[PDB]
Amino acid sequence: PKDYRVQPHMNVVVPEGARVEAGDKIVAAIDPEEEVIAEAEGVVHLHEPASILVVKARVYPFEDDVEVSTGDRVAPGDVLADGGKVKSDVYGRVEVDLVRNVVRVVESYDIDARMGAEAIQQLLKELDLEALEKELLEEMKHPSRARRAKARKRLEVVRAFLDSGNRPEWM
Amino acid sequence: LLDLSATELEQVLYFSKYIVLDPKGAILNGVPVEKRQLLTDEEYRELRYGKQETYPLPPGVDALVKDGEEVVKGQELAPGVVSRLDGVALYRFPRRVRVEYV
Repeated sequence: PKDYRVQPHMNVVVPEGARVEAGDKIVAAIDPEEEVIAEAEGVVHLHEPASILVVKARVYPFEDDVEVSTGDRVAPGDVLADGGKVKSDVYGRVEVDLVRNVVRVVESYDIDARMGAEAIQQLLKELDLEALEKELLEEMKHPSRARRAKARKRLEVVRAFLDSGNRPEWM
Repeated sequence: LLDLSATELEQVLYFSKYIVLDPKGAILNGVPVEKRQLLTDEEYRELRYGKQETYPLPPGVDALVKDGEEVVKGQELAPGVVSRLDGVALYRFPRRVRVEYV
């Protein structure tokens, strides 16, 4: 095992635990010449990374076929790679890494979310006075005293907004 | 009317920047999407980058994790860095390549 000190100003197109024999360049420096070539046979390892960064992405390796491109929110099930054997489990940007031969997706979502009063106003608009009336109309009777006092004061409010002509968005 | 906590939840998101969880969402922090519940100014922002934190390493300080590899919240990523969130580990740039060569 010969380490060979690779300076940071040199590119390296080798994934961790790769396969290399005496003909395939490992540290392929940005600059040509003197750059290390394949020293003998075997696998390859990478030591002392300047930064070890964790990400809430998930790892989905592949051997061939890269259909899903970079930056698309992929839903839990949508085929990522490998024709169809590789599928995501969560939404978020898919960062393909041909270097390490693996496509990963950063678990993120397009959650709508506001602050202050414009946050509440729109939510007040969305509130359907109709359905809630029946929902509570049942929530008042079937449940016990625990939910009873809740729906009790709760229903009268909406009921008051209905027989009024003034939507609760006006608040 | 809006089934929020009568006083607390109100004040919390009413004046502050404390994100309200109105429509949409499905991704979680342990329990599925909150329909009307609230989440902190940190929860929201940090949802787009869970664990996504760069942990710089000094030279001559190898690692304890080989590239792509699942980490635990608090697990020593390196012998000089202690990660503060779960997920997978990833490298950055190479300085050493030690491996069997016939």
